[PDB]
Amino acid sequence: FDPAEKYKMDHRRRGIALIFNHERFFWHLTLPERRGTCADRDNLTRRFSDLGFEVKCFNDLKAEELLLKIHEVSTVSHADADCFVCVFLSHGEGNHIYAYDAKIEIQTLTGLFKGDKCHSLVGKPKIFIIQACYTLPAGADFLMCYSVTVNGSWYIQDLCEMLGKYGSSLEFTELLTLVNRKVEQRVPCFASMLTKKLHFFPKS
Amino acid sequence: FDPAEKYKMDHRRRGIALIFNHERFFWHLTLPERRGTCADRDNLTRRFSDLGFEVKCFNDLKAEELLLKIHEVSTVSHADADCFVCVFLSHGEGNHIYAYDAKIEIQTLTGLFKGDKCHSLVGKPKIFIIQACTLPAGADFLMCYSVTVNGSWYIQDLCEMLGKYGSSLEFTELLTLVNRKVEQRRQVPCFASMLTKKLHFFPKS
Repeated sequence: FDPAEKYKMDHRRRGIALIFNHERFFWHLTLPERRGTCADRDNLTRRFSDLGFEVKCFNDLKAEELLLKIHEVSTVSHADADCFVCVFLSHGEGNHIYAYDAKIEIQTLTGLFKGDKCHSLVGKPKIFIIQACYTLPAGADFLMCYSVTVNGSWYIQDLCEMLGKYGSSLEFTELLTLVNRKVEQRVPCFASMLTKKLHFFPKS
Repeated sequence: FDPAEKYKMDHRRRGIALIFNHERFFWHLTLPERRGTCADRDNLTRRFSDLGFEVKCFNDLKAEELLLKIHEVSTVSHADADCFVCVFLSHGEGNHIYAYDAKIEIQTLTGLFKGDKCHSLVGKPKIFIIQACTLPAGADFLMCYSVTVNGSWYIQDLCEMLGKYGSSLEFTELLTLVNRKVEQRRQVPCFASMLTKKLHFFPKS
């Protein structure tokens, strides 16, 4: 029973990094524009591509479209993939994220990737990064990263900076730990249901 | 800016490990007895002593006594201590823990150790382990959630890991093993970290 066991990260593909980016909102929600979220979006796009991810961004989806998209991604095959990354950059009321027109419960989004529902991701890391102005990991191998101006937000800037230097070498949670320190110096948080060490060594 | 930076762990003392152990409850709460929580309590007592902690156990405190105790511990000096550990073994409705007679919000308990309120713990790890049938209060907080007569799976497996690897491994990687151990049983626990540095318990001088 090896205390230095790492997740298997030598599949054909790294996997998908889903980015839902929300800048403006339906007028009757009365939510302020999120200035520099697009900078965050692009920054995350660079960093994650560099780590081998197929990055798919969507901007300002309405609830229906977002659920369609995420449900779709939950149902393609991840059998030849290492892991899955999903990012939300929007407003958040409670355990909800905002789409363009309405709230969605985070649990209903994350639950799409639990084992009973997404077989090809079983025993692989499922990483959610949630940057929102609450929800425990959906199950085994889930990692939730919470953040708790025109050039981006502190959390995404510092996460991306760390991904840039250390992403290819460090264990991912120790890298988040650095992000905690970085941000604090200028507090964010991760919650882990991971079962092994996670690294993003460059692929063959 | 060193990515391998560890917390300073060479103070005079390791620190206190507070254990609030709850087995029976006031009748009108209608909460079932927690069988084998005493086993858990004793198991945690061994492991934490072995790691250099001054362990103080309290059994079935009523809300007033619990608050008094924890507020007291939050107000002694930790200046010559490495860190602080506090364990709750009780029932939990929401972000509440149960004392003997009532609920208490976990935030009001953790909040006592935030920097603005407990100066001698600033920049030191504050670890809460909650085993109950809330996000970290601030920097350097680590929350461990478990989410029969010989103990619970979570405490057994956490204690077994503390015993083998506690003196050696980085504490979060140790918790990760506990996630794997508990998962193997034929539930999935969790930790949430606001730690800023690597945490080790290496035997003290």
